[PDB]
Amino acid sequence: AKERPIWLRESTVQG
Amino acid sequence: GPTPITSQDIINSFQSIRQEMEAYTPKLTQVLSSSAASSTITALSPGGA
Amino acid sequence: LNLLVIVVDANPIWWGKQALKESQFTLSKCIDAVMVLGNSHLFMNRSNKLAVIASHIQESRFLYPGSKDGKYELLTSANEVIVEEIKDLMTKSDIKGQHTETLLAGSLAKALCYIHRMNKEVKDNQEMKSRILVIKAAEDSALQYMNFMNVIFAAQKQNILIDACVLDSDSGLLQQACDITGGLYLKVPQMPSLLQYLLWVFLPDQDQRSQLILPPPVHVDYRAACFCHRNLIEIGYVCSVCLSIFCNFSPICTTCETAFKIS
Amino acid sequence: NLQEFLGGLSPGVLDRLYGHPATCLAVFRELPSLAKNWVMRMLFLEQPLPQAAVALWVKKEFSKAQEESTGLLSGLRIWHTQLLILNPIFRQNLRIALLGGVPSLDKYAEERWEVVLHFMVGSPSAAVSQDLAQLLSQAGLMKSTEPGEPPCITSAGFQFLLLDTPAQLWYFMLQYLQTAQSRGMDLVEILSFLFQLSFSDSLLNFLQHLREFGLVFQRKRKSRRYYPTRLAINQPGFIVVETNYRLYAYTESELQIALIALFSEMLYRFPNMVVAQVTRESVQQAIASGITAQQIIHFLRTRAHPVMLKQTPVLPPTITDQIRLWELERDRLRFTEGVLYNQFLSQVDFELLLAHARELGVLVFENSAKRLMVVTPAGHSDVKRFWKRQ
Ligand SMILES: [Zn+2]
Ligand SMILES: [Zn+2]
Repeated sequence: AKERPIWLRESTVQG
Repeated sequence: GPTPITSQDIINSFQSIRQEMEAYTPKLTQVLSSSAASSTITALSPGGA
Repeated sequence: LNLLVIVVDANPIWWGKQALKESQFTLSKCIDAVMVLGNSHLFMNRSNKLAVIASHIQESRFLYPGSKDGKYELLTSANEVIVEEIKDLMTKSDIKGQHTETLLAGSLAKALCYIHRMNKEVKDNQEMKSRILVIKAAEDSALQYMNFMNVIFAAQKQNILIDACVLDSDSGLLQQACDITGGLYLKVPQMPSLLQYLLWVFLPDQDQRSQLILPPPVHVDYRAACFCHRNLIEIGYVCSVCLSIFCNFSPICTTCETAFKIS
Repeated sequence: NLQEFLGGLSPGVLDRLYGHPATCLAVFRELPSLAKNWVMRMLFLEQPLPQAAVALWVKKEFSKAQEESTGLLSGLRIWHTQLLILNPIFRQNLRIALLGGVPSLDKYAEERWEVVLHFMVGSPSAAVSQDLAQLLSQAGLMKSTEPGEPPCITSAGFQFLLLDTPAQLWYFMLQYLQTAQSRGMDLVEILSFLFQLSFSDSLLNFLQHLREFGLVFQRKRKSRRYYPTRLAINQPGFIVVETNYRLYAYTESELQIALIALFSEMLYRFPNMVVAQVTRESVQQAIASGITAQQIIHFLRTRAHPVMLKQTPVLPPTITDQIRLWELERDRLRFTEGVLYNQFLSQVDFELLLAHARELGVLVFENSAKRLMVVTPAGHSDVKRFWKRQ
């Protein structure tokens, strides 16, 4: 639990 | 283990084989022939041997 | 890569009998077919490497550790080295009437360690999938059962495939050997057309063997027999020391001399 | 890849290309997984066999590998249905190919290739060769337009520059072969030499160009015998990337510094190190010339110092993310030539024209709500002709 959010775990840039 | 199962003949075979391979590298044609080759493929077929 | 090892069973007593019989098949052609299989194998990829081993009643000697006809240089060395070496072994050989059965267990023993020697030196980056294409040509010896069984188990643990290619005879021991390690077992009945088999059955490697149709395995008769008679027995009375299959209950098994206590 | 090159060839050239010495062998290694096995099996057969057998010789699982292999070789035309026996010439040649019938060099290849790239970039000191310059100019990666002035570097030149040496070299030789036909050099003769390496007037000129690229070196005043370099047959990284757009590269060769300067601002140059910063000015400058963010990330990734190899990903996410964003901003306004329509009396005609444009592919964008669309000038004549025909 207490896992990091998706938008911080991996780059959200379209690339 | 449990696996289950004249004198001049060795001399004859030993000398005869010694004279067998004075010629070498016959691969060009002697190793295989098409007629024998074709039969082998048929044997490898489901109905074949 | 794949490191092939071809264990050719060149028994002069049996092979020479063919020369006396003047049959179509001869040892020379057998060597040529194996030579071709080795050449074709290395043909498959640069990383691939091979070897050869010959068997004789006395011992086994390795047959393998420009473009005059326009040939590939590397395979040319293989063609020359084996041809020169095989003739030397056959031409020179002592005579011992007492020992005439072909030796195979020791021949394999040299192979298994050889692969291990190669497996150590090769870089850890590339994985090596070794194989042994045993080509029997004569009946096996009863006295060799114990030694031959150990090497087969060694192969299983070491993950090497024993691809038997017996011909002219079905050695129950060898077919037992290949089954343990998962190697294929093909009994070619057309000796002249032997080579078509290898390039189709044996040549494909373990990587592609599964995704390919090959002859179904032969049923293996895992027979057991008492030491009294060597006859098939379905119930064995072994002890805790000999681990020997015996015929019927006895006060003490001869091979043990233990003080068995009745009850 | 080499498979793409051989795939696009006529049957007539293919069999001629299947020279006895090597081609029958070099094309064999290309055969990925299964075609190799099938080739050997039907190598001693003089009798063609039915097509059904081949299909059923691969188990149901992994059946796709069979179809791709057969399709791949059918293009290569190794066999013919004849109703699948192999080509007798290839069969004979292959059988002849199967029991029938150094440290200084790599440095030279490393050095010779490096100087070529130095000339490729605007390096004041570089090797001079008129044949080499024009070859690159017609290679599509350089344009001069003025013999007196040294040629500049086109957009494609930069993309080629940042590629890795194997891909860089392989593509370079690919253009050579295509241009070899244009200049009149026989393609088959030159091609066969490359295969023979991995084991006439044109040959001497062709070898001279190869010797110029650094792949081969006679070493005996241009003798008949040659000793190919490692690159003829076909390393640790040094750049250290920070999280603040700072690059510390342990580079002594001026080529590496020149490459890094293409997309970064240089700050300091130490004898065994150099400090550069990846700022908007540099990256967009590189993007303007023609580069795209993928090459830079790949170029930085491939030349990654061992220190940063431990961290996963090797390149810190922010640096990679920032580089990608900078290129995206440049192409926010996507320009596409087209012709607009106005004053559609009826939507049925507009819809019918839309279907006509879709069938011909002339349409680029359409707006049903506003009853309008855009057509490229190439399709403008077609639609205009359609409108005239009514
Ligand atoms: Zn008994
Ligand atoms: Zn006992």
